[PDB]
Amino acid sequence: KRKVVLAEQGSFYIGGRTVTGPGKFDPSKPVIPYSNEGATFYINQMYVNFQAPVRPRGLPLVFWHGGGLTGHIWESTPDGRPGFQTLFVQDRHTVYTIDQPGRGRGNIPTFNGPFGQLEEESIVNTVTGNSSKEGAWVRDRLGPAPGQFFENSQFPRGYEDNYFKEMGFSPSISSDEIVDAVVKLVTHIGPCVLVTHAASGVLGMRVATHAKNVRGIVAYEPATSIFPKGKVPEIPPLADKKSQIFPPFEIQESYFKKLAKIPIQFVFGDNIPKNPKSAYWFLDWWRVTRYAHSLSLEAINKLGGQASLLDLPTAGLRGNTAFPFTDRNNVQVASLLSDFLGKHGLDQN
Amino acid sequence: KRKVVLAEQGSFYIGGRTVTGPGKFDPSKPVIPYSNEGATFYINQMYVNFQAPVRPRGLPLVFWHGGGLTGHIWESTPDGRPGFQTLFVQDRHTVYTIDQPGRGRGNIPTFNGPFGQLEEESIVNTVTGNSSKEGAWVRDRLGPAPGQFFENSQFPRGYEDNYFKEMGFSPSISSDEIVDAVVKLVTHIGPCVLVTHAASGVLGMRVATHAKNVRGIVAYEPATSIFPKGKVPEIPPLADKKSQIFPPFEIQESYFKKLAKIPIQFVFGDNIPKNPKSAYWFLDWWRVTRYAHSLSLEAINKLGGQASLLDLPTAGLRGNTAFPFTDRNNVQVASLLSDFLGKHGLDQN
Ligand SMILES: COC(=O)c1ccccc1CS(=O)(=O)NC(=O)Nc1nc(OC)cc(OC)n1
Ligand SMILES: COC(=O)c1ccccc1CS(=O)(=O)NC(=O)Nc1nc(OC)cc(OC)n1
Repeated sequence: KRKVVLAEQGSFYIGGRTVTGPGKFDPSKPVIPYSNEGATFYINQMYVNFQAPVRPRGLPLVFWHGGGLTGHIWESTPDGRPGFQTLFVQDRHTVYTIDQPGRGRGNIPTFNGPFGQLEEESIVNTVTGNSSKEGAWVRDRLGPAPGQFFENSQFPRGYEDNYFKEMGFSPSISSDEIVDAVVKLVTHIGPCVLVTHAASGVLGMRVATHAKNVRGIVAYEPATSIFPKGKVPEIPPLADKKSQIFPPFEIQESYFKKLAKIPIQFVFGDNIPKNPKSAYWFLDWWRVTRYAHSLSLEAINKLGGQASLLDLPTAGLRGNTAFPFTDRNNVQVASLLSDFLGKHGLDQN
Repeated sequence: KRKVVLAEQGSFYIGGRTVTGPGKFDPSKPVIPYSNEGATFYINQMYVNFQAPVRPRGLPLVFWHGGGLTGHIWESTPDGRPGFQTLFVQDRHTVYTIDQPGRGRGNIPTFNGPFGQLEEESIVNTVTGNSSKEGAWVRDRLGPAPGQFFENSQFPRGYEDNYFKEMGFSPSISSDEIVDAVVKLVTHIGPCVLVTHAASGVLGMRVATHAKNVRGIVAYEPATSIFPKGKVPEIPPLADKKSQIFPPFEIQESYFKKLAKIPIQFVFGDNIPKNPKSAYWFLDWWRVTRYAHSLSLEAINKLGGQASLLDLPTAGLRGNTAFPFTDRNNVQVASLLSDFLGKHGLDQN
């Protein structure tokens, strides 16, 4: 179950740009304390890990963590069971896992001065935002309130601390530059499949419209829907009659139609309510967000696409959280990903 | 050369604490934008990756990156050659690599507000520091000035972008909390060997004084010297007759004497001058820092220890930078680490 045979493995940095401070660098002057004087800084580069099996079969997979996460979530579950990285190397795919710009081993662009500030220029905001444990508990649908689990939950109970410890803030790097890094990676890899999650869902869709090497997308519980510009459907507010879901991302129709040329699957876990739930904001948020994604997939299909929505309970998997790939049944979730890859020949050479 | 067979691999979080915001969390209220209200935040936890060979022998190795770095530097070289992780799994050791608190996949403690501030409390400083490409070039002795290489250089020339992209800032987490996280990892692992680098040199020495499971230390180009409290020898200023090296860390002699109970090796690369070099600040800095370390090792040996200094040129390896384990001859550098492990019985069951 745990053994892994790698023809090769490693990591590298890709993407990003440079910014420079004022003045010149004099090697005779004290280098420490570090100074912006004469400085070149590499910023917004992304970290990439790869593991290649012996005799790979089919396209490499690029696993793209959700918001505030890192490639760790594809390596192991919080209770230490194998993650999708191991599972799909065993399934004979070369596997890439990334830490996007601003997360984990990706760059956090800060310098000598207030966070994110290079002299008078603000590269990212000094004021940060970050979810609490409580916010993440309900966002991920462990249960309706912090410390409470749904009866059917597939969460690895007892490993809560390990789970929340993987989560953190993201600096205000432009989403354009995050997409740019992954487009450059896709150019480097060749034909591949993007496997996204939550906040990276919309980013992966954007990458596909810029990179024909993306031959398929599987998105686990994507957080932001995408529509052709000017063509966002009517989407209701939340049950509290004042909140809304994340504003849908709009792209030019000519780019949106590129999503119709590849197989795309959105995967949702359990315990998303069918009816308005004003008492549980993030449960109600998921209800309307999943609805919006269903309309997004229909728009892709009306343009000739191959887009589908997989509710895991309809496949007989009950209780999954918003991280199905680290839940107790993640081997069965991986089986369904293998099925999708096989259906579209993405597991053949 | 690149093939690797793993009995198991994965990653996990360990260490850290929690801090809390005021008030109570209400799941019916909008969870986004994120708020400190009723918040629990997990801070200062550390990321740990492991790869175990089939039929391990000897003690697991814990590779601990230098300042502003991550476990990446043990995975691959900037030009994509295998790092010590792969080399020592092939050498049949279980290999742990860490991203320490504040670096990479370790936690960066920040919240909703100015960087590092939780309401009125400063958890880490809002003002950051970070080396430039230019400062790192001379710090790591690629050459005497940015753009220049020493004649004998083992640096992977042409891969400067990859190399400097792996580097970044560290928030002002207390070193005590970084040491604490690794003490907990060492407690979890059992008897093990610490392999440190630059900034983690002094931190690994401290870990060993709190953790009898550390059975050996190899430190690559450590940045801060350590002495018993009140017994810091006279150390000269730098050639500019105004700068000093890093203030030596002082610990109680009852803890310092624990360093005499295990084999300890400091490894230095090439192009550290023998004579004062006022034109090249960081070259002179290394001259005096290496001298201070030589006095540190002597103090350990005067307490009955087995502490040695290995200059790679004396072993016939020329041109190494301050990252010998990612230089072009890093296989030969690894051979010398294997020799150390073998001599001291750390490669035996
Ligand atoms: C696993 O975590 C996620 O990636 C996730 C999952 C479910 C719902 C939302 C998210 C992303 S987040 O919770 O981190 N959102 C966030 O920080 N604020 C925020 N607010 C917006 O409203 C205008 C728009 C926006 O676009 C990404 N992000
Ligand atoms: C690979 O990089 C390193 O770890 C390294 C290598 C050689 C020299 C120094 C370092 C650490 S650092 O350069 O990042 N130092 C730093 O930010 N300032 C700073 N100043 C101090 O005394 C004034 C004390 C102090 O050690 C805790 N660090």
